[PDB]
Amino acid sequence: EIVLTQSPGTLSLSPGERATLSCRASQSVTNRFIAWYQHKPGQSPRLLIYGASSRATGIPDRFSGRGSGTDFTLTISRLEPEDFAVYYCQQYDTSPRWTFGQGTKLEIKRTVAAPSVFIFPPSDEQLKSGTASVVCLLNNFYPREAKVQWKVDNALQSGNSQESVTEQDSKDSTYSLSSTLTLSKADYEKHKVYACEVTHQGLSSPVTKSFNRGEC
Amino acid sequence: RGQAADLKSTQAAIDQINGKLNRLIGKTNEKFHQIEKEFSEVEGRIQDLEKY
Amino acid sequence: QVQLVQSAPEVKRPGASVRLSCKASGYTFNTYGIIWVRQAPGQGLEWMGWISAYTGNTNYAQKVQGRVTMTTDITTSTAYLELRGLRSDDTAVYYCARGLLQGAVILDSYHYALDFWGQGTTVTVSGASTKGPSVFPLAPSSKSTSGGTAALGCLVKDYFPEPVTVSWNSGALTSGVHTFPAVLQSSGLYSLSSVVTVPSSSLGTQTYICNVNHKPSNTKVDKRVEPKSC
Amino acid sequence: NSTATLCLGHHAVPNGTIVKTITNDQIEVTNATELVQSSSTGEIC
Ligand SMILES: *[C@@H]1O[C@H](CO)[C@@H](O)[C@H](O)[C@H]1NC(C)=O
Repeated sequence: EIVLTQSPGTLSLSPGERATLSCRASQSVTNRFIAWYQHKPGQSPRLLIYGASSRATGIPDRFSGRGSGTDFTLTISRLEPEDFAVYYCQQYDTSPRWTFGQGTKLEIKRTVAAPSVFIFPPSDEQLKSGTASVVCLLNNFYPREAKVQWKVDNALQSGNSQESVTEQDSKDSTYSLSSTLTLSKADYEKHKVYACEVTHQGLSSPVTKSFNRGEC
Repeated sequence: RGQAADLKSTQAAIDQINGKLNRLIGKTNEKFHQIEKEFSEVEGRIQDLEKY
Repeated sequence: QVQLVQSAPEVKRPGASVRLSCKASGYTFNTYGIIWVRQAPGQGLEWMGWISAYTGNTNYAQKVQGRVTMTTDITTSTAYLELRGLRSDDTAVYYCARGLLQGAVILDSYHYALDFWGQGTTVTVSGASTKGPSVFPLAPSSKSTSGGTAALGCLVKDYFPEPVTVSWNSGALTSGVHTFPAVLQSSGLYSLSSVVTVPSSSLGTQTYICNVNHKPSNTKVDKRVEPKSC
Repeated sequence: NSTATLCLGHHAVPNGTIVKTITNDQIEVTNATELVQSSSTGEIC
């Protein structure tokens, strides 16, 4: 089929700057098709640009669309807080068919911020259940790129943890991350030292938070 | 007496027309730098060729 | 105005069949088609099929050609999508946007694009039994955890299916509250963590309690969060 | 017993190429050949 490839996949840009989003077509398509859509987190997708350059009703004039053949671009000027979202690009086959795009994420606003790292040991009640969960929390950190490594008695552990990240916080445009280590109660008792190591762009030296089993 | 319309045939023919229209109107020919067809003076040889 | 109202969130067992409804108001229903596009978790939008109100014609995606049946009803402007043989990958949010103008020749590209979108319906397909959450506190650490910042939280674990609503101290605390997206564990039960930052001095002064509601299980659990002392 | 039936049909294939009539951009056909050469050996005879 007519696969569509979206260039840059993630773009970071301070408010009030022009932005260019690229959609590259595997085969040449008339400008009639290839419209541009907006998806805001937790909200139904919206239509921004229909056809190639025409502006949909109710869309701010700052949004502009352009392009031909293989290459199509979306240009946004005077970037405001309403604009930050994910953007998609699509076209049409003669027998109704609508190939979409991978998704360009406009995660934006800057000011590198150091993460605040805290570690939470498993509760005794959860230990009674038979499953143990150790939680390492990174709060108010930018950019979203962070690495957390789990160290049990100075032993690297792989495959026994999961991670979850919040979206951009409206107040400060910062992210927050949570890493959960899932273990059995016997494995939890077999070792005494538990630590999470955080490497971030803000932190010149990696920051490690640790606790000792049965010691508060 | 009564009147009703066959929807399917109408839309089939309209779809054919739509595909034709799509193949004509949508295309755009991109051309930036070209020859000049407006000539201020009489230059002889080169003018005749490019005008032709 | 032109408006599209979808069906309700649904939970289904693998191998079952689900029917989804999309209702149109304002614009003449027979003139435009209804086009269904879905978003899997952490995935881009994915086209499924197109149904016409003028004609009965249907076109389906290759991946779901056999399993998908789409229908239309003039009275009253209702489009139905039936998906059979549900699989774990079919867990997604399904949207129903307005489609091509099937009444007349088309020159504006506005009708050749999806314009008015419904809210979307979340369909979660998994064999897990519906289960209420278990709340385990995340205690404030010793050494004040920091000079002036104290972190405390609640772990919501082993719940199925989403959603859960978490509030702190019955809505009194709205500053610094972070509720992370749920993660699907290997067992098949979702897990979530909610934390908040409070002044270190206030730890003694104020009691912090997290409220968790799970409407599908009809289970509401409130757990006190306190620093452990030895 | 009495009364039989005779049907009249055309052939088809599992794999067929795509061509463009004036009306339809995409119509499938059984077998077709391209009219534009696009590959060269890289040698002069
Ligand atoms: C169909 O024919 C083309 C032309 O030879 C060939 O490249 C292709 O592999 C065949 N099979 C399919 C599934 O397209």
